[PDB]
Amino acid sequence: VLVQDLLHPTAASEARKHKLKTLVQGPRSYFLDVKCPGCLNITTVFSHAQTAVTCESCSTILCTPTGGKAKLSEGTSFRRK
Amino acid sequence: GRMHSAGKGISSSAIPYSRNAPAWFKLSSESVIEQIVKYARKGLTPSQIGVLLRDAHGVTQARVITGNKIMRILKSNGLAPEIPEDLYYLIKKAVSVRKHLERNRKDKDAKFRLILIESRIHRLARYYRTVAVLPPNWKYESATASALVN
Amino acid sequence: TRSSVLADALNAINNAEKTGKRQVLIRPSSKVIIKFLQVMQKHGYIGEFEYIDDHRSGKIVVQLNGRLNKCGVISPRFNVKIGDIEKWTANLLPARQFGYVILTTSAGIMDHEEARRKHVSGKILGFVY
Amino acid sequence: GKGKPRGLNSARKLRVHRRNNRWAENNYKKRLLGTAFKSSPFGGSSHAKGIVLEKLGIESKQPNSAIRKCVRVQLIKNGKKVTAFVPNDGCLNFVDENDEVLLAGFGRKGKAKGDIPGVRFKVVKVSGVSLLALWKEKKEKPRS
RNA sequence: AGGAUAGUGGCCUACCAUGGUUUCAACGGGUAACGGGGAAUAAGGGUUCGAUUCCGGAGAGGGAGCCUGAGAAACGGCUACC
RNA sequence: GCGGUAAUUCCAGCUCCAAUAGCGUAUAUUAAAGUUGUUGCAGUUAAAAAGCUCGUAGUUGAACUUUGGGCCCGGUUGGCCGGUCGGAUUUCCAACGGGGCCUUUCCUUCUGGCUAACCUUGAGCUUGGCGAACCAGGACUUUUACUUUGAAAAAAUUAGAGUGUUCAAAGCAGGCGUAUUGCUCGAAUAUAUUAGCAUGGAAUAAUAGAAUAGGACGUUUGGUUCUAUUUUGUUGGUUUCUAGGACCAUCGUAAUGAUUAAUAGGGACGGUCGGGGGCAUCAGUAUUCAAUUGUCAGAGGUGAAAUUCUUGGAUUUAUUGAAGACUAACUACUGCGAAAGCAUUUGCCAAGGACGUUUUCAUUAAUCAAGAACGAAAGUUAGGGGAUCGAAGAUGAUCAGAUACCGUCGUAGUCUUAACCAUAAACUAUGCCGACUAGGGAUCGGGUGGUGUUUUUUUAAUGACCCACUCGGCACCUUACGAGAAAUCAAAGUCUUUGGGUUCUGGGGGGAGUAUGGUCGCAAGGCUGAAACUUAAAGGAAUUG
Ligand SMILES: [Mg+2]
Ligand SMILES: [Mg+2]
Ligand SMILES: [Mg+2]
Ligand SMILES: [Mg+2]
Ligand SMILES: [Mg+2]
Ligand SMILES: [Mg+2]
Ligand SMILES: [Mg+2]
Ligand SMILES: [Mg+2]
Ligand SMILES: [Mg+2]
Ligand SMILES: [Mg+2]
Ligand SMILES: [Mg+2]
Ligand SMILES: [Mg+2]
Ligand SMILES: [Mg+2]
Ligand SMILES: [Mg+2]
Ligand SMILES: [Mg+2]
Ligand SMILES: [Mg+2]
Ligand SMILES: [Mg+2]
Ligand SMILES: [Mg+2]
Ligand SMILES: [Mg+2]
Ligand SMILES: [Mg+2]
Ligand SMILES: [Mg+2]
Ligand SMILES: [Mg+2]
Ligand SMILES: [Mg+2]
Ligand SMILES: [Mg+2]
Ligand SMILES: [Mg+2]
Ligand SMILES: [Mg+2]
Ligand SMILES: [Mg+2]
Ligand SMILES: [Mg+2]
Ligand SMILES: [Mg+2]
Ligand SMILES: [Mg+2]
Ligand SMILES: [Mg+2]
Ligand SMILES: [Mg+2]
Ligand SMILES: [Mg+2]
Ligand SMILES: [Mg+2]
Ligand SMILES: [Mg+2]
Repeated sequence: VLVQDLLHPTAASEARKHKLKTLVQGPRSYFLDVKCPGCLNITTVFSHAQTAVTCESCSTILCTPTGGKAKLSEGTSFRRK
Repeated sequence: GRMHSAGKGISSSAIPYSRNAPAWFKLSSESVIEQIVKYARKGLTPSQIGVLLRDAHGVTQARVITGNKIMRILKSNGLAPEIPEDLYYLIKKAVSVRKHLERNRKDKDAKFRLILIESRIHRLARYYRTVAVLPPNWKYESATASALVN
Repeated sequence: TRSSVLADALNAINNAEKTGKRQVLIRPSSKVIIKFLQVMQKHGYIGEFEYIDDHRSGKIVVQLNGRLNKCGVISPRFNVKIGDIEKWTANLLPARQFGYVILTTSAGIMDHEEARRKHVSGKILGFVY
Repeated sequence: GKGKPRGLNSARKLRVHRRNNRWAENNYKKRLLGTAFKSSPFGGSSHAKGIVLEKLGIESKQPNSAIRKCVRVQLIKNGKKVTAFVPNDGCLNFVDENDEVLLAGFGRKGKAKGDIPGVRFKVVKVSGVSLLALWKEKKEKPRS
């Protein structure tokens, strides 16, 4: 290329890049406000949770862990936070 | 790197730039500290406490929610273990492998990996002795290790 | 493993200049790297550069003109006296008219001409021309 | 990193490594083991006097057909037997027998010279009269 | 602690303790090794040499002992053995 | 290399050349020699990366803590001017280096004097501020390395200033007058490592500090203990206060006190991944043998044969059974493992990498003499097992011979258990760690995204595929910017523009991995490892024949 701006790259390229290999490294993970049917009592859930998270109101189940992102249960409504 | 292998993996967390965060935030520092102490009184280690606060509650990290780390909080509230956790887990692994090797005497791969694990234990014990969280005269021996776990 | 970050920085700058690029990214941005680049800048060998503050150690994005043939590091940082300066410069500079041997003295990091002026010596870091 | 250590406190390694790799040389080894003083029929000397025992017609190496007119010499200080070459046309006729000759090396640092197998020395004098001078008829050999 | 010494000191003795050195090369062996100042050759770095005009040390065929004296374990001074 | 009857090389003559009162030869040493390699070698194939990993003497080791801005003072260079007759001043634009002060900046002070520079101001040179600028003594006082300056480092020698040995090597002399009486310049200076001494600096690199606060300040407040002069009138014994250490206690003052979280490392967690390992188990045909069975004369092997088996029925067919080994095809420029190595099923046992992670510790790390684990095959010991193939051996041929290749038999071995051995073209003939530098596509594992395709229950979630992306691997294609002696190489590059860290090995070829001595081993042998002597070429890669 021989000339380029390494301080103001494109957001497309920075999202294409690996999280550590960006200009400033930071997480691609996020949190969710999750509603279970019935008990509103919204629960904060991490995307890559590692635990079978369940609401304090009842042991319903909220998210099952996977190798990456957690799989939220079928009857649930989530809000990116 | 991977001192005892040829692996060259980069699988690590990439924590954020914001040291004060995240502006959607629940529980105060006191609530988070009492949750930490509650999870510690039932026997969880700092890593498990962190994972649980992270995924079940919204706690990006205790060092920014609070001002202190989890092991410091536990040391100040009297829940510090007798040996550090990484060393505990290594001793546990070595105990399991030595038991397996007694039940199976021809597992030379297991002998090899046990030598690796013991080398690692001794390196960490060297560090902990020269920073004085283990005393000198602390020495790892399998015989007593089996209950040095507890 | 990684021992001298200055060496990696100057290797990257050298390779960028050999390849004709006009910019290069340095990781992880030590103070001595900053002062070294400041010397090279005061003498006109690189141009502007920008320190990106991640909370770990830093990055640096340097702009490069084509004036630089070799920026180098001398590892180990040998202890250098006031005549050994001349001996070194003879050994590792192209001519007696241009080029700068760089040495960390108690009076800061500098080039050897400034070190002769201030009459102080020190440890050798590298060279540039 | 080119092998060798570069660190500012790594000089002992470099020293002892040099010692070993110096033993890998030839001249250093011969100088320090003392082979000249312990071997090498001289005593590391430039010259040596000896007594003639026999004249020899050593045949040359190939490709070369010739006979080289040498002599056997018992050295006075060591008693060692040594073959020496008499360099010139007809100069073997001044070395009759039981002479006291002076020998030097030829110039190859103990090796054998040319087509002459096994000889490392040459005759410079007979009875103190300089084969060169005898051959150019400047001087004459004593009676006895 | 004492003796001895011009004086310190296992220098020697009595009693007691069990120490001291060592891969940062101890101890042992070899040196065609007195040590330096210095010499040769050296772009720079270095390699080799240094019995020898100066300084220090040691010796007087080998060993040992001693008189005299401020000073010698003296040898162009004694004593003995080889 | 010359010399074998036309010698530019021998013996001579002539001529010529080189150094020249000197020239040659021998030995040793220095340079040449970057053929010792710190500067500064090489290690795929030329000599040389230990079989692989771990690890103790060592070497090396991520980033971070006062920066920036101002105000002044006076030095060195310059610069018109030359206000002097090719010498210099001072008011000057600038540069170069020092010191001081202010910006949150105690940049150690306790007792005192000079009180210093002094609000000190007497009318335009006077009666009276703040301890170092002059000293005393003290409370103390993080430790080094590094560098500057200085002292020190005998003289001679070395470099070098001046100068008549007539030049020069040398020496330290000498030179100048009216030479009647005398005068006078010198005999410098520099170098002299490392160690030690003092001194300024304080970056670079280490080191320490306040974290179950026995922490700092301190005008405070009790107290405990120790030392004590001047005086009380004296020598002494008691004291009271008083002055000075030290320590403990409680009140007070403090933004009271813990660096990041390295695309370093360890550990945890999550769902996976794998012909990774150990134990047990299951299956598959095939091979050999045996039994029964049918038919019948050749079958086996070879290039061709013969040895061999065959009317006592060989080979062949069918049906069973036993044994032990092996794990075909699927099987690939695919996978796991430190390497050696690992391929039937299932179960158990423990382990591991990669990925993911807004989890945890926090520099714990890299490489590593000594030291240790593992280490194909063969081989050794002892048991078991023993189908196959088969070092030895026997045989049939071929052959001039053939105790070899080919054929038929066949012990040991090949398998296994418990120990030994510790070697290999154990090879990528390429040490490990780390950073950077060119394009292209495919593939293994993980993950993200996509109204994507398909299957399910048109539908969902999955799973399998497609597209894009990414981390980590096994590799591959093209090019050479570069490297290389080239063959070739994305590392064998970033190397005379020579230094990222670290271990090992080599220094012409042979003799020689021999002899000897140690050490390990039951042994076989392994590890360590010369010398004599010999030699001008051995060798690598390419080129045309
Ligand atoms: Mg390692
Ligand atoms: Mg890495
Ligand atoms: Mg260093
Ligand atoms: Mg020849
Ligand atoms: Mg005494
Ligand atoms: Mg005593
Ligand atoms: Mg001697
Ligand atoms: Mg002598
Ligand atoms: Mg004497
Ligand atoms: Mg005599
Ligand atoms: Mg005597
Ligand atoms: Mg005499
Ligand atoms: Mg000739
Ligand atoms: Mg002639
Ligand atoms: Mg040279
Ligand atoms: Mg070489
Ligand atoms: Mg070969
Ligand atoms: Mg080779
Ligand atoms: Mg290898
Ligand atoms: Mg260190
Ligand atoms: Mg010092
Ligand atoms: Mg990290
Ligand atoms: Mg896991
Ligand atoms: Mg398995
Ligand atoms: Mg039949
Ligand atoms: Mg199969
Ligand atoms: Mg596979
Ligand atoms: Mg080998
Ligand atoms: Mg090899
Ligand atoms: Mg690399
Ligand atoms: Mg993929
Ligand atoms: Mg890939
Ligand atoms: Mg792979
Ligand atoms: Mg050589
Ligand atoms: Mg050789």
